[PDB]
Amino acid sequence: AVPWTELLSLQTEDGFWLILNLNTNGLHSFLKQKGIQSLGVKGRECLLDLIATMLVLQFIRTRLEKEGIMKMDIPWAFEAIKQASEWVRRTEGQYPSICPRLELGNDWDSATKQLLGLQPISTVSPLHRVLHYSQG
Amino acid sequence: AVPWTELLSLQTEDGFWLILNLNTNGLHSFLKQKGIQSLGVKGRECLLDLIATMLVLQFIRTRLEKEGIMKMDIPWAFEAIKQASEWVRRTEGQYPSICPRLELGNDWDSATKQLLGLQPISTVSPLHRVLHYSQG
Amino acid sequence: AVPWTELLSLQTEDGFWLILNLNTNGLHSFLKQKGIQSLGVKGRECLLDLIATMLVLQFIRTRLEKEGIMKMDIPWAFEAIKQASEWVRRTEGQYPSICPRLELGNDWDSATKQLLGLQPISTVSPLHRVLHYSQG
Amino acid sequence: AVPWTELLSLQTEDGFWLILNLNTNGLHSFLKQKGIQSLGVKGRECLLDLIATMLVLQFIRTRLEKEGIMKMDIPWAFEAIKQASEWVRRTEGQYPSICPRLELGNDWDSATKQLLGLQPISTVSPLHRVLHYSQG
Amino acid sequence: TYIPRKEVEVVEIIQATIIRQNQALRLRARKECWDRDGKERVTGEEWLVTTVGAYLPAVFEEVLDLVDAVILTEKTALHLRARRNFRDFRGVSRRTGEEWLVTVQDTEAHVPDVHEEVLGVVPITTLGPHNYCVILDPVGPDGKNQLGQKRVVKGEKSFFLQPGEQLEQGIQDVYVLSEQQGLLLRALQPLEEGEDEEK
Amino acid sequence: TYIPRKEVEVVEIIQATIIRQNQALRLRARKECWDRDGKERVTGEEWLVTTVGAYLPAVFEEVLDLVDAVILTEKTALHLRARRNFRDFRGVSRRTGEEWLVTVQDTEAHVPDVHEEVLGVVPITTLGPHNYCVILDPVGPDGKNQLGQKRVVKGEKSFFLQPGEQLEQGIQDVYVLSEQQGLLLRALQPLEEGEDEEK
Repeated sequence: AVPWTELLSLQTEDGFWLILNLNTNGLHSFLKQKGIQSLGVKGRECLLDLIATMLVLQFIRTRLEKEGIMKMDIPWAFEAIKQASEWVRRTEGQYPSICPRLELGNDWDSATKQLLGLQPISTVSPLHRVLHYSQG
Repeated sequence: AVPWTELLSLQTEDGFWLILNLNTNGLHSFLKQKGIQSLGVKGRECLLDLIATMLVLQFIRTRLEKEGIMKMDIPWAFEAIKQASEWVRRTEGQYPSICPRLELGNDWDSATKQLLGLQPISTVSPLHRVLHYSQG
Repeated sequence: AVPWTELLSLQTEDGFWLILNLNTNGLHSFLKQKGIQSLGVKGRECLLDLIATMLVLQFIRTRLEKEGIMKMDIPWAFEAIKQASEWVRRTEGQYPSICPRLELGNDWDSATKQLLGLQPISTVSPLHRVLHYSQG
Repeated sequence: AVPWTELLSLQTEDGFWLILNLNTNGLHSFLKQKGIQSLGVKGRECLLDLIATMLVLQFIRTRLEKEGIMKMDIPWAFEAIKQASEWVRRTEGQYPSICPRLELGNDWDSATKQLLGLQPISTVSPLHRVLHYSQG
Repeated sequence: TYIPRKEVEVVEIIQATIIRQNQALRLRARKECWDRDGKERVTGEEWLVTTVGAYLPAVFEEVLDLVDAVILTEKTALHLRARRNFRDFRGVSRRTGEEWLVTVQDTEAHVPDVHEEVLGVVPITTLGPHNYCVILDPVGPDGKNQLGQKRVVKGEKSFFLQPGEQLEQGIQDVYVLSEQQGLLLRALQPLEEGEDEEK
Repeated sequence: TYIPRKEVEVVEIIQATIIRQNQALRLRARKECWDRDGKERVTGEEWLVTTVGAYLPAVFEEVLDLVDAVILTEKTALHLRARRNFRDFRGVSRRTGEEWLVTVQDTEAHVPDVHEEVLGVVPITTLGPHNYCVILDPVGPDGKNQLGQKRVVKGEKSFFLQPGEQLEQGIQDVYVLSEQQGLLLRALQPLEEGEDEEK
C-alpha cells in the first residue's frame, strides 16, 4: 500500500530522483565525510541524483518481487521506469568502481539493499548509523 | 509544509536571495569578524547575496531529497530555480576557494549543510555559535 | 511589521535620510565631540544625511536578509532604494577612510551594524553609550 | 506633535526668526553681558534674528533626524525652510568666528545644540544658567 | 594505509574523477601554484586537463565540470567567439571578441577551450545546380566582413555562412526561360555584362 | 601562523580579491601613501590595478569595485568623455570634457579608466552602394565639429558618427532615374557642378 501516484507527483523533469522512509540528513552527512565535495559542485549533484534514482529503482524492484514478478525497463508506470532506467544507464559509465570507493558495497545491488535496510550490515562496515540515527 | 509561495513573494529582481529559520544577526556578526569589509562595499553585498542564494538552494534540495527526487536547474517553480542557478554559476567564478578562507567548510556543499544545521560541527571549527546564539 | 509606507512619507526631496529606533540626541552629541564642526556647516549636514541614509539602507538590508533574499539597487519600493543608492554612491567618494577617523568601525558595513545594535561593541571602542544612554 | 502651522503663523516678513521652549529673558540678559550693544542698534537686531533663525533651523533638523531623514534647503514647508536657509547663508559672512567670541561654542552646530538643551554643557562654560534659570 | 601522527591532521578524503575519451576536465586554482604540467597558475585561473583515466585532483586545484568534445560532420561547423588572447590548437593568434569557425578539415572532434565560447553549430548551406543565393556582408580577402555590399553565389556548390554573413532571401532558384518567355529588368548602377562576345 | 605580542594588536583579517583576465580593480587611498608600483597617492585619489590573480590590498588602499574591459567588434566603438587631464594608453593628452572614440584598430578590449567616462557604445553606420547620408555638424581637419554646416556622404562606405556629428534624416537612398523620369530642383546658393566636361 505504498504511495504510487505520489511518486510520479515528485517525478523530476529529466528522469532523476517520506515516500522512501530513509534518513536523508544522516545520509548526506555520511557522504559529506567521504569527500563528495572534491568531485565538483556539478558532479556531486549528479552523483546524488544517481544514488536517489537507484534507490527508487530498488524500492520498485522490492515492491515487484514480493509478488514474484538497468534491466528493469505494470504497464501504467512503464514510461517513468523506462526513462529512469535510460537515465541510469547513461551516467553510470562516468563512475567505474564508485560504490567501493565511497564505501557502500561491491556494486549497486549490494549498495541499495544495505541502504534500503532489508539486508544485514557488518561491523567492519561504517554503514551502521544510517538506519540507527533515525532510531535516535 | 514549508512556505513555498511566500518565498516567491520575497524573490528579488535579479535572481538573488523566517522562511529560512536561521540566525541572521549572528551570521552577520560572524562574517563581520572574518574581514568581509575589505572586499569593498559592492563586493560584500554580492557575496552576501551569493551565500543567501546558496542557502535557499540548499533548503530546496533538502526539501526535494527528503522525498528522494549548480546542477539543480516540480515544474511550477522551475523558472525561479533555473534563474537562481544561472545567477549562482556566473558569480561563483569570481571567488575561488572562498569557503575555506572565510572558514565555512571545504566547498559550498560542506558549508551550506553546516550552516543549515543538519550536519555536525566540529570543536576545531568556530561555527558553534551560529546555531546556539539563537538558542540563547 | 516595521512601518514601510511611513518611511516613504518621511522621504526627502533629494534622496537622503522612531521608524529607526535609535538614540538621535546621543548620536549627535557623540559626533559633536569628534570634530564634525570643522568640516564646514555645509559639510556636516551632508555627512549627517550620508550617515542617516546608510542607516536606513542597513535597516532595509537587515529587513530583507532575515527572510534570506551600494549594491542594493520588492518591486514596489525599488525606486526609492535605487535613488538612495545613487545618492550614496556619488557623495561617498568625497570621504575616503572616514569611519576610522570618526571612530565608528573599519568601513560602513562595520559601522552601521554596530550603530544599529545587532553586533557587539568592544571595550576599546567608545561606542558603548549610544545604545545605553537610551537605556537611561 | 510639535506645532507646525503655528510656526508659519509666526513667520516674519523677510525670513527671520513657547513654540521653542527656551528661556528668552535669560538668553537676552546673557547676551547683554557679553557686549552686544557695541555692535550697533541695527547690528544687534540682525544678530538676534540670525540666532533665532539658526535656533528654528536646529529645532527643524532635530525634528527631522529623529525619524532619520545651510545645507537644509516634507514638501509642504519646503518654501519657508528654503527662504530661511537663504536668509542664513547671506548674513553669516558678516560674522566670522562669532560663536567663540560670544562664548557659545566652536561653530553654529556646537552652539545651537547646547542652547537647545540636548547636549551637555561643561563647567568651564558659562552656559549653565540658560537652562536652569528656567528651572527656577 | 595511513599511520597517523601528532602534528599532521587529515582534512578530507578526496576522490578522483574519471575522464573518458573525447572529454576534458576544467579545474581552477585556489592559490598561486603549479599544475601537473609544471606551469604557473594564478588564483582563479582555469584550465583543462585532457588525460584519459582516473584523474585525482591536487590540493589547490578544484574540479568544476567535465567538458565533452563536439563531433564535426561535413554538414556542420562550430561557431566560436574568443574570450581573450590565446593561440588555439592550430596555432593562430586570436583576440578578444574575434569569432571564427572550426571545420572537419581541422579536427573531427573539438573540445571547447576555456578561452573560447560556443555560439552555435552552423549547418552547411548547399546549392543545387538550379539554385543560387545572395550573401549579405561577405567576407573579403582580409577576413573582415565587407559591410553593406553583397555577393551572388550560383551553381552546384556548398559552403558555410561565416560569421557576419547572411543570406538575403534564402536559397533562390535560377531563371530558366523558354524561347516564348522573356524578362524585363532594370539597371541600378552602370554595369558591363559580356555574356557573349559582345558587351 | 601568527604569534601575538603585548604591544601589537590585530585589527582585522583582510581578504584578497580575485582579478580575472580582462578586468581591473579600483581602489582609493585613505591617507597619503605609495602604491605597489611606488607612486605617490594623495588621500581620496583612485587608481586601477591590472594584475591577474589574487590581489591582496594594502592597509590604506581600499577596494571599491571591479571593472571589466569592453570588447570592441568592427561594428561598435566606445564613446568616452574625459574627466580631467591625463594621457591615455595610446599616449595622447586629453583635457577636461574632451570626448573621443576608441575603435578596434586601437585595442580589442578596453577597460575604462578612472579618468574617463563611458557615454555609450556607438554602432557603425553603413551605407550600401545605393545609399547616401548627410552628416550634420561634421568634424573638420582640426578635430573640431564645424557647427551649422553639412556634409554629404555617398557610396559603399561604413563609418562611425564621431561625437558632435548627427545624421540629418537617416540613411537615405540615391535617386536612380529612367529616361522617362526627371527631377526639378532649385539652387539655394551659387554653385558649380561639372558632372560632365562642361560646367
